[PDB]
Order: sequence, then C-alpha cells, then structure tokens
Amino acid sequence: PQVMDAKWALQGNCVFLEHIEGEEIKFGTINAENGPVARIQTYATGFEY
Amino acid sequence: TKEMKDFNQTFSVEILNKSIGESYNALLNHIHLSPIINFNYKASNKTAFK
Repeated sequence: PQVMDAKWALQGNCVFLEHIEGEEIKFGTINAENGPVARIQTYATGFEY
Repeated sequence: TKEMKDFNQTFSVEILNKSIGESYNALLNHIHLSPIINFNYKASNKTAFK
C-alpha cells in the first residue's frame, strides 16, 4: 500500500505471589501493543532527445 | 485445601470415602430400623415379661 499498517498483538501479565494457607490469589492483566507505520514514496527522472 | 491433601502424609480421600461409607451404612440402618423402634406400640402388640 501507499502506507503500511501497524502490527498488533496481545500479552498477558501475571506475577506469582506466595499463597499462604487458603487465601485468595490475585488475578493478572492483559494488554496490547502496536507496531509503527512505514510508507513508500516515488522517484523518477528522464531524458529528451 | 489442596495444601492439606498434598502436604499431609496421612490424610487422603480414601479415609474421607471410608467415613462417608460408614455414615451411609449407619444412616441406612437408622432409616430402616427407627420406624420399628420409635413406633408407639398399642397394647395389642405389646407382650409383658411374664
């Protein structure tokens, strides 16, 4: 294309905590990151004779 | 808790099933013999020691 499109991807986040006798465990979290964008130009030269 | 099963050497689901079975058999005995025991028997049925 004239300009490209950013890549996307999801990621989970969690940390292992100490779990003493019969407690509630704290959940994790999901998040997304996106890539950058690139584009392409045009060039040209010529001659007349 | 999973910790109690995993860490306790002697605890197991086998003893829990044993307790369940024992209480179940005793429940069956009670259900099927307590009507006989708790019934208010009339004088027609009852027989003295004599």
